[PDB]
Amino acid sequence: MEFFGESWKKHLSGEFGKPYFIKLMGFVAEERKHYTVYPPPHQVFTWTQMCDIKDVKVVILGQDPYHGPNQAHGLCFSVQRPVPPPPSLENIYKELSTDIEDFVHPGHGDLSGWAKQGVLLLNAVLTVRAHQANSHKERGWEQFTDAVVSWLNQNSNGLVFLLWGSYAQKKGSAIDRKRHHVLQTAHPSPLSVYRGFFGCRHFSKTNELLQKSGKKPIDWKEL
Ligand SMILES: O=C(O)C1=CC(=C(c2ccc(O)c(C(=O)O)c2)c2ccc(O)c(C(=O)O)c2)C=CC1=O
Repeated sequence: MEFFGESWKKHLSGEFGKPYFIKLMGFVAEERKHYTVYPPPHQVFTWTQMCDIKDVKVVILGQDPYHGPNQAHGLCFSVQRPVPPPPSLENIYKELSTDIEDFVHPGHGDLSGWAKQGVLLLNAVLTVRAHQANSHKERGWEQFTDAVVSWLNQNSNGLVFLLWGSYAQKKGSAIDRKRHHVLQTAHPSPLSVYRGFFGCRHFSKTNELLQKSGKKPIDWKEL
C-alpha cells in the first residue's frame, strides 16, 4: 500500500490480505471518519521509509504512538520539529549525555537521523485516537508488528534489541538470543526511569555489540 517502503513491502505485504489486517484497516478508516487519529495516514509507516529492511541493525520496541497534536509521526519516541521532546525522550537524551562521548542535545526530538542508520523505532500499536492513549490497542496492530519482529528474528543476524519496560520485554520475549542481542531495562518514562534506565548505558553497549559482529556502529549524535 501507499507510503510503505519497497523492501519492507516485499517481505510484509503477505500480511495485508489476511483477514485480521483487512479488519484492522476498516477499523482505523472508520475511526478517522469521526476522530482525529495520530499519526496522519502518510506517517503511519514512516519506520519503513528510513532504511532498507536488511539494513536494520538496532530495534527499539515501543507501545502506543504519542496522542497529542503534532507529536507522533511513525517512529517511536520521536517528535518532528518544532515539537519539544516529551519526557520519555528527554530522559533518553539525558542517558545519552552520560553514555556517549560529547553527545549534544539538539533541542528537537526528531530521531530520523537514527532511523536512517538502521535503528528501527517500532511501536507495537501504530495508530491512536487523539488524546486517548491505548485507544487502538488489541485491534490488529499487535499481530502485525509481531510479524515484523518475527521476520527480523528469523531473517536478520546479530540485531540488537533494546527492550525498555514490561510491554517491550514481552513483545521481544521470543527473540533468539543466540542469533541476536537483547538488552533489557526499565522504561525511560519519568514513572520508571529511575528503576534501571538511568545508568543502563544501552547505547554504548549497542555499538560495542555491533562492532564485535563486524558492523558499523550507530552515531547516536547524528540527529
Ligand atoms: O508524554 C507524552 O506526551 C506521551 C507519552 C506517551 C507514552 C508513550 C508510550 C509508548 C510509546 O511508544 C511512546 C512513544 O512512542 O514515544 C510514548 C508514555 C508516557 C508515560 C509512560 O509512563 C508510559 C509508559 O509507562 O508506558 C508511556 C504516550 C503519549 C503521550 O502523549
